[PDB]
Amino acid sequence: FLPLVHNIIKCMDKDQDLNALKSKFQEMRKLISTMPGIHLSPEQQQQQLQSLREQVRTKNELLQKYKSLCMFE
Amino acid sequence: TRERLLSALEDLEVLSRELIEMLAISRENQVLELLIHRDGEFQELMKLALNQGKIHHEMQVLEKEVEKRDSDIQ
Amino acid sequence: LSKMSSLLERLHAKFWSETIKLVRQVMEKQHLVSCLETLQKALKVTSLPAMTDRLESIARQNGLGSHLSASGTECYITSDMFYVEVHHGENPVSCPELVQQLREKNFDEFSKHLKGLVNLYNLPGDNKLKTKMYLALQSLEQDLSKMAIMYWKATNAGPLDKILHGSVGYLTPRSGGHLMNLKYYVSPSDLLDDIILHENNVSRSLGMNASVTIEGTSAVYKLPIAPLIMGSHPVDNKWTPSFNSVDLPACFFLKFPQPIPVSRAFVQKLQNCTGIPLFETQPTYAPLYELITQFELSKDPDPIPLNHNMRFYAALPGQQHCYFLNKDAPLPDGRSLQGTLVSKITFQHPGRVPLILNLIRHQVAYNTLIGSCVKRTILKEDSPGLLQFEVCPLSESRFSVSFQHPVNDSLVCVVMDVQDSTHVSCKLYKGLSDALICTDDFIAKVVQRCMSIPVTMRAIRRKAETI
Repeated sequence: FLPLVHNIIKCMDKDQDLNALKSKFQEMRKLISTMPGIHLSPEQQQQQLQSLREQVRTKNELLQKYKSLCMFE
Repeated sequence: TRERLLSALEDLEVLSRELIEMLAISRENQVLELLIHRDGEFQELMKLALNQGKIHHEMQVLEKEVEKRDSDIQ
Repeated sequence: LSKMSSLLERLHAKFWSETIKLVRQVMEKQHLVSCLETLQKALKVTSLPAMTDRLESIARQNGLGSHLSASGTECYITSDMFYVEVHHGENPVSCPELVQQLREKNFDEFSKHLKGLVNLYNLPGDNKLKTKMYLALQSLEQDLSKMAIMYWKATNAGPLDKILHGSVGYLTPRSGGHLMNLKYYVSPSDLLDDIILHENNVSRSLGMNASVTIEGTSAVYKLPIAPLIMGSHPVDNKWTPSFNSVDLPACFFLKFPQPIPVSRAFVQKLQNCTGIPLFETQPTYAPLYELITQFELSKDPDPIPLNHNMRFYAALPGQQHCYFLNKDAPLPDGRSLQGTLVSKITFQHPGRVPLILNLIRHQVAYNTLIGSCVKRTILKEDSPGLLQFEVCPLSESRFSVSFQHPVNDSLVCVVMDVQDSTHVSCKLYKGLSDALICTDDFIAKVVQRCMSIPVTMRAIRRKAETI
């Protein structure tokens, strides 16, 4: 957003709407970049990363508990 | 960065609005130091937005992994 | 805290292309616009035009006549300086100091040595006498090499001897704002850091300098525009008489980074040797005892006052010392060693300088001996140690240290003096019923090792503890 303000001040010194238009372009690209973010909190993301890792690990754990035991005599 | 981008958007926009007339009435730096303060601020945000983007899309893969795993369990 | 008002004001002002339209209409229908741009120059990203505007911003503070010639070449136009970067002459040298400072982000010291040439051309002449004094400066500057060459011709010794106990000092070259300085003292307490080797790639700040430049005075002295040495002695230098010369209103000045608490006798020593008086006006002469303490308490300065209150303390690793310098002793004249602080030294011709320096070299070692007692180390209410040392003055650059005997309760009165640049004789007076403590060759050795006093007052105590 800083080069937009620099373009504004250089344009007004040498002699705006287009700079505001690309500022709105930055706003809509930030809106695209909203669905990655605080939808689920980043701290909560840190906690549920361990939840997903524990899910993977307990799924694997039940898999080798099913496979490992010799149910045959 | 959701409420953060809009806060960075509205602060930088009205401060850029502020700098228009103070240049016009001359023909200060206290309002200028907040500009660069929010400039290096908000440069963290789209980097953190893509940090959220890479993290969000990484989780898309991981839940696609465990969906097959659970289906393989299923 | 101005952001909350900035957030509040713009939110109300929200309730924006007319602002751009009003600004263009106000524009369509001096210093302060340059002021906001210069305050924006630190905010500008580096490029070819931006550093050009940065140097022009610098030249606004320096006051130089701003001329741009290209995107890479700029010419500095003023009264007595003309050089290009990527008067009465071209650029003397495109020195690597100028080139490397502009190549990197040393734009601040770009302004400093621009003003050093202003300091080199701050003469009040009509710009003809300016060069002449500068020529008399240069003739002096041409001479300044010769003594360094002469003493190198005299002996091929180390730079320390050229600094400590030789003619002139160390010929630090002048370069733009840099002037030719001369190096004269260091104690080995100062010299050893953390043991620094004495190679010629020496820092320009490691110690204290005798910087020489000219300064235009109301007083007029006959200074040689031509060199003063055309005939030279085999190991000495020989000075031809002045005149070419003309009555140039200046004198050659010797400058130091610090004021030297110098003796009264040193003042008449310098008044007699040059002929030009050291004092144009008389200050109130105070004793040298309180001059060295503030001289030797501020070299590692602190905002907190220490306030030793004439008792000094030495938090030493091996012993504990308490000091009484005894300003204003019952001397038979009734007066102690009075003195002043000096950094200006006047001399008309290059023959005056090397003898003045020996007097300074005689003078400075006395400051470092005396101020070795003077310390920031504050060890407090310690019943062990805290020996009663009473220093007492004896003569100019002389004193004695009478103190409680450790072995007996008698006195040892250690008569001490400075006799040369760093030469120090040592004398022992003692109680009449007393034993061997030291030889004064050992005392001279430790002084010629470090020339300090609490070390010696330890080492004497160490040598007394042995015997």
